Amino acid sequence: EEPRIGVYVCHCGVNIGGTVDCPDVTEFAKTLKNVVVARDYKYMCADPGQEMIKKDIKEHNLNRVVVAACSPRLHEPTFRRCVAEAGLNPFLFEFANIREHCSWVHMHEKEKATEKAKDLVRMAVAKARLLEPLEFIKVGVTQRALVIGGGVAGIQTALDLGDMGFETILVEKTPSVGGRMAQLDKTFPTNDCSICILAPKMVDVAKHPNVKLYAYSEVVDVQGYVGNFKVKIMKKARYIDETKCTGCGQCSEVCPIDVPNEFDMGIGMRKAIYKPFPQAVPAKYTIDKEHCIECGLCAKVCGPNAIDFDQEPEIIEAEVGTIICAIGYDAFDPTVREEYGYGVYDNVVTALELERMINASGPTGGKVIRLSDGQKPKRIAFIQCVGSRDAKVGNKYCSNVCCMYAMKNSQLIKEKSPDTEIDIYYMDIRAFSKGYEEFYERSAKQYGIKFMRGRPSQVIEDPETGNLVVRAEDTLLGEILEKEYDLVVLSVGMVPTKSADEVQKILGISRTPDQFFMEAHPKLRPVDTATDGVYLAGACQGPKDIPASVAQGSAAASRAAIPLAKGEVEVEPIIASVDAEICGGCGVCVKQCPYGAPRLVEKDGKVVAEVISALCKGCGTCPAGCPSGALEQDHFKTIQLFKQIEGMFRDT
Amino acid sequence: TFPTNDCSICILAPKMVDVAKHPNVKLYAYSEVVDVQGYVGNFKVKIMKKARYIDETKCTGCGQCSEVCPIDVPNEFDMGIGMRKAIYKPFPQA
Amino acid sequence: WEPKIIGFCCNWCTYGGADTAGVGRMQYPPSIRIIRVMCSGRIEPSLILKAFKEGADGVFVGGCHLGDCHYDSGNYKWQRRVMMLYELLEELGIEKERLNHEWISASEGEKFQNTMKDFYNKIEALGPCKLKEELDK
Amino acid sequence: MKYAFFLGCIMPNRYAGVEAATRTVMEKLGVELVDMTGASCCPAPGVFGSFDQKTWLTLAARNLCIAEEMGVDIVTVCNGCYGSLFEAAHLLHDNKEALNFVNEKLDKVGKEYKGNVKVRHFAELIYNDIGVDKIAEKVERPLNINVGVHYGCHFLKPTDVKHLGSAERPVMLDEIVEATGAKSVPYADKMMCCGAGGGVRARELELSLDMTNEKIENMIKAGADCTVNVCPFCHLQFDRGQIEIKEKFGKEYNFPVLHLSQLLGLAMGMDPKDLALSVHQISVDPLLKKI
Amino acid sequence: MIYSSDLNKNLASQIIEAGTPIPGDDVVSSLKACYQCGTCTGSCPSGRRTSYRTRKVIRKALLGMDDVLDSDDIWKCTTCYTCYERCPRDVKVTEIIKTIRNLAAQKGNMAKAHKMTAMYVLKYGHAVPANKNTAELRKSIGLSEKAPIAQFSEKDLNEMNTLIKELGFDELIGFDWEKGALK
Amino acid sequence: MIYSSDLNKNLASQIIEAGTPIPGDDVVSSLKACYQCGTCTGSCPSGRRTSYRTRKVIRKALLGMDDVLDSDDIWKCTTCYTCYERCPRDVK
Ligand SMILES: Cc1cc2nc3c(=O)[nH]c(=O)nc-3n(C[C@H](O)[C@H](O)[C@H](O)COP(=O)(O)OP(=O)(O)OC[C@H]3O[C@@H](n4cnc5c(N)ncnc54)[C@H](O)[C@@H]3O)c2cc1C
Ligand code: SF4
Ligand code: SF4
Ligand code: SF4
Ligand code: SF4
Ligand code: SF4
Ligand code: SF4
Ligand code: SF4
Ligand code: SF4
Ligand code: SF4
Ligand code: SF4
Ligand code: SF4
Ligand code: FES
Ligand SMILES: [Fe+3]
Repeated sequence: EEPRIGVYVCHCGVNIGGTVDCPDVTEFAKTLKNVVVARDYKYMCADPGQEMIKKDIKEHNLNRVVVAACSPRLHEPTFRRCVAEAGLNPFLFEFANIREHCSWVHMHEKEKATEKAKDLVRMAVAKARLLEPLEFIKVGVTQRALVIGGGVAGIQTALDLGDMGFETILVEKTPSVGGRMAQLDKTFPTNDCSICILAPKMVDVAKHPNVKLYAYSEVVDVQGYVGNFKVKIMKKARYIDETKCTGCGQCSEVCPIDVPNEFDMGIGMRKAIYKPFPQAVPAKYTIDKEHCIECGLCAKVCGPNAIDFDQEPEIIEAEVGTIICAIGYDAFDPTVREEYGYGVYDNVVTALELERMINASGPTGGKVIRLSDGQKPKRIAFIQCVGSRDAKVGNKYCSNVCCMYAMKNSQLIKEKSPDTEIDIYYMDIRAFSKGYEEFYERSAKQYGIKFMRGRPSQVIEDPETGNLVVRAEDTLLGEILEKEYDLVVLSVGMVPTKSADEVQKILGISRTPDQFFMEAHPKLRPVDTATDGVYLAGACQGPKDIPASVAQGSAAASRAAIPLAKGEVEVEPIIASVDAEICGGCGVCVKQCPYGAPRLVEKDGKVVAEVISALCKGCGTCPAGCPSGALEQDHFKTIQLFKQIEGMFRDT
Repeated sequence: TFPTNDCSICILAPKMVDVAKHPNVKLYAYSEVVDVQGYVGNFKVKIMKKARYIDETKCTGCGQCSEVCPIDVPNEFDMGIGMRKAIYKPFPQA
Repeated sequence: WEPKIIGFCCNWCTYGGADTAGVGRMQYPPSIRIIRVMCSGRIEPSLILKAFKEGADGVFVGGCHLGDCHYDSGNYKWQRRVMMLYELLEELGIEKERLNHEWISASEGEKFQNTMKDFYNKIEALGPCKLKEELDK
Repeated sequence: MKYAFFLGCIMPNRYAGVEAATRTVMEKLGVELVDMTGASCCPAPGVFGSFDQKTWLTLAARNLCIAEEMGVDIVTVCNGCYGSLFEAAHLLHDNKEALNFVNEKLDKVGKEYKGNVKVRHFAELIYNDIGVDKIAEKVERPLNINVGVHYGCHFLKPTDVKHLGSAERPVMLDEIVEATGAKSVPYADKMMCCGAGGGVRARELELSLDMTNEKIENMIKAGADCTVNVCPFCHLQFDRGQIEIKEKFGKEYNFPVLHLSQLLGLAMGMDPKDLALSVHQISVDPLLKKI
Repeated sequence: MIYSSDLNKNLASQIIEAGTPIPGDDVVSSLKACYQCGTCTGSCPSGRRTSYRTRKVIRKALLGMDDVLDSDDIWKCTTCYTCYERCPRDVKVTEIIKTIRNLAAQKGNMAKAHKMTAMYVLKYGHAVPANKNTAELRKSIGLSEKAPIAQFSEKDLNEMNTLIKELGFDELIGFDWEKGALK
Repeated sequence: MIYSSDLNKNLASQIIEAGTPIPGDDVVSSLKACYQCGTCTGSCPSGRRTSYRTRKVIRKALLGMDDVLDSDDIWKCTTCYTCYERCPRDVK
């Protein structure tokens, strides 16, 4: 049948129309072969736009639709549903990106943007002509979810999913769940005890009938696609019998190797054999082989003889339908900001270190003290925006929680020591949510915490006393201050967790300019990722506080429960297949597929290749590498791409 | 809408479209909940389907009527900065 | 005269990078026209050679960072293909510089903007590739 | 190593002992210093750049062209000249509009900069290409004294183009002076400006002297026997500025001032007469007694 | 009391064009990124002994206060680049100050001492030229009596004079070639 | 250059005690609620013909700049109560 194309040019208000002469693109579109209808409209995704496309498909008997608008990554599915509702196969629809790829990047070159939009429409029309109707692959959904990361976000997702009756697996890297919230002393704006409100949830998750918690474990491989993921979990060896482990802690005294306690941010000192924190769930010990010397002194003291160095990590194979990534974040390392002297001056600390110092169960026994002499500081300075809103360190974003935790900890220090003078050096106080501005008002009126508007230039240590001097301009007075302090606290920003690189490669997700994981759309889909069946929850998606993280955990559980509840999802048939009449079995394609989909086989007495459709993810590498042309990826066939290339220069 | 500077319609309209034709969602526009009795899992609710004075199943939404109506009413959607008619559609993408 | 540049960008990290430049209103020259593929692994010598045949002054290819391919190793194949292609183009009298391949994450809108700016300037300086005119004789 | 030795103004026409000291010290390290005939003021980057940026770059490029015509790179012992010629070279390589403007001016004198000149500072050249180990191997007279090391501002900054490491906590000069048997004493606001730069010495003298005085006080409190610099401008400010500080503030210190080449010269057994310490406004004799 | 009539909306744009193409449009346009944090003022060695506040110069530039070109404060910066190195918004402060000084020079706000320094480079090719004492010193040290510099090379001095005239730097400083002095 | 040694840390507390019980602890402790918005200075009729800036008085009080007590500026306020009526933080 002959192509009958409908070209729709969107103005997107003035986002496109303001730069691209949309009516002119529409007139040009009509001059192309097979383009029987062409219209321009203010909002193509809106109800009148979709109804326009639909009505035209029926009235003008179109078999190809071209939408010249935003990015397919945003609305390709929207328009596929719109055309499918009118009876047109969704793979006979072609998107032409003239907004993100044209109007938004060529704002001061309108005539050239208009010319570029015409070529992109022509390139789309060129591919559209040779597109073919494909059947969306209906696949089943394994009734099981996987949550990676055991913090407040991941815990919330697994609790909601388990409460809905869905089998859920929760994988936690460290020996205990709880995340950074377990390291905090109290939480703003209520000043609630962090662990005192988090432990009940850690307990609920550990004994939930629908949640399988795998602590001290890591996801090492994820294969498959939405509804059919095959996941490999490595249950790391603690080198201590899990069942015979009482969790008393008497084998650590003998250990001669001291390791800096990660939980205490490097202030505290733990042993090779240890426990992360007192309220840890599950309550069990672990041997760190990265620092263990295998002297066996701990084994001589250990009664049960739970210690076993011949313990081997177990690889667990599990099948899940959806995956929620909630690996959280790490605190920025301020050593780079050399003028603040972190790592040089003893009394300059990060706010996360301060949290561990304030926390009752911390290394200093809940006592805020100077690391140089052990004395309690009488004067303290908080420096805001450390590692945030700073191009020199590559973090041009706001870490969201630093203004609030700085004011919070200042209140906690005042409650414990009212005579302590506290000054906060800031640019903007961001107390933007419920009770936050009130919390800010309170810090000053009730606790007498002082605020200086001015980002400090440098910190200088007095080598005689260990005291620090903060150099900064009081911008509200137009004068330079040089105030002395007993302790300087750096309000460090949030950065992606160290393992984020590994987790990205395993799930196949992307990152935003801030290096955190990328959501499908900031407003249309805040917890979904462009990768179907993979969602996000918490700080790994971007800097945010506890409630925002808990809300995302719940949101991710809802989004992740949709495929599980439906029990069936539709996946793209943009897969590779071998033309047996052309394949002479050269074997080049076999090793190119990382999923082993193409395989050599005997057919009609000779050897040919055959793609196992289910294992093909649709990359297009093997057809590109096929020297006979027998292999072709549906929707990205060489001929289709060839016509698309011709389209940039001429009509074909 | 910030920070992407997308049109509000970009994100909202497809969602309005989907919700109106969702097989598991019953949309009651121009309606208000007037009474709720009971408790969790057993609520009895009363919804008042306000009179539009137009037959929704028959209505096309063309707006030939809007051109003919002679009375002007301040448009609430436009915050009193717009003038609508007695017979109306809040906004074009409604 | 304005250079005619064709682009090939994978749908995952790279497409995202180019989109992010747009979200951020990162202006760049309007010479390029991007063709979308699912992976850079889909890109092979014939698509690039076909573009020059059609009259391309420059050809751009963008894929995920090595190790970050949505399909695990598609870009590693393309990397071996492009290196031979650079030399094949010199053998055919096409300046090596008329071909440009880069690795761009969805988080690198600024890199994409600058890569487009730099590539446009490169091709503009070289002038038009006279292959189509030579063939049309 | 062969380098066109840019001289500047102050070293060849005032503190000539620094020139003599450099020539032998660099010859001992194996560096062939060739004459950059007809070279003018860099020109002073802070002073001239403030008057007219176009004039600063055009005249700097004119000097860069002298070494380019010679087919060699430049070496300098002045931070002022280093900064001016280095920043000029970088700007001409990175900005084509600026290069086009400058070459349109240089065409009037029959010149054209092609971007092949690299500008080097002798202290970083010693550190990255020769090696600090070579300094100690040539030490004839170990200088066991305390030194108030003054890095200056135009030596390591701007870091985005210099790429000589940290400007906040550098070790480069400290390791070079310590190789002579000396001790770089840590002092307050070590990386602070001497106060002479950006035309401040000439237009706002008392303000410049106030900063120099703070630096001298800090060095003396740290137990320094002298101050070592890598900049004739800093050298003049520290040396001549002390006479001015005495005449304007009434503060006397008689704190010896040395340029690194003079310090390395003493270390390599040079005659103090050849280092021209006699022209120094502040007597270096107290330091000469300590070594 | 600052009224709209006392302000110049174009000051930032005028500073940006004076900075084009040297040090560059992108370099000087960085002043628009300033969020008045104060890091530049706190890092200023000159600011610790004067009324000079680096942040206010940039503020005045953005607000439209043309008096910033007539101020003695912009001339108190030594170009130490500390502010340039520490600005979290990538403002090329030091370069913006130098550019503002170019506009100040064009308005007639240039010091006599500076004009004299500039006159020496124009007259002798050097800001600090050689003296009778220089020759005698260099001789006794073992160096060539006259350094191989523009001061003793007419070719090079004339090359500079041609560029200076072409750049209009002579008119900027107010130099008279026949009298051989500043007007 | 303002150093810690030039500041009187207890000045705010000292202003509050001087105001207890008249005009009242709650009244004068309101200075601690100030977020330096400038509404007081913008509303000041005296500030329109002098160097007097109402917001700076409160800032100096919170920072601890004793010189505010020696200033002629605090004596330029007519007690018009406009700032008192417009302060969004209820500072009296
Ligand atoms: C100093 C400071 C003070 C703060 N104060 C407050 C406050 O007072 N109130 C407030 O609301 N918010 C506060 N916040 C923000 C708060 O810490 C976060 O909202 C919270 O930690 C987010 O929880 P999360 O689960 O998203 O990430 P996380 O808490 O970091 O949890 C992530 C979890 O996943 C695990 N994990 C990491 N990588 C992997 C992997 N590859 N595989 C498996 N598991 C992995 C981690 O070990 C961790 O247990 C503060 C932040 C800081 C830095
Ligand atoms: S290993 Fe043994 S001694 Fe150590 S905590 Fe466990 S049960 Fe107790
Ligand atoms: S064997 Fe390892 S864990 Fe046990 S005491 Fe020795 S170092 Fe510590
Ligand atoms: S939340 Fe506050 S301290 Fe943190 S980055 Fe933002 S402004 Fe800075
Ligand atoms: S690469 Fe092509 S010809 Fe070779 S075996 Fe595979 S499908 Fe057949
Ligand atoms: S197109 Fe080929 S290489 Fe790619 S996933 Fe499919 S079978 Fe594998
Ligand atoms: S989202 Fe896309 S289709 Fe909708 S109005 Fe914006 S550009 Fe148009
Ligand atoms: S829009 Fe107006 S005229 Fe048209 S069908 Fe509805 S009520 Fe009738
Ligand atoms: S340091 Fe930068 S952003 Fe901050 S006030 Fe100075 S120029 Fe502006
Ligand atoms: S460059 Fe100028 S304004 Fe900036 S810190 Fe140095 S002297 Fe101050
Ligand atoms: S109006 Fe109120 S909050 Fe604002 S500066 Fe004045 S006293 Fe402070
Ligand atoms: S009460 Fe005083 S400070 Fe307040 S506005 Fe009136 S004169 Fe100004
Ligand atoms: S998906 Fe981006 S290169 Fe393979
Ligand atoms: Fe409790």
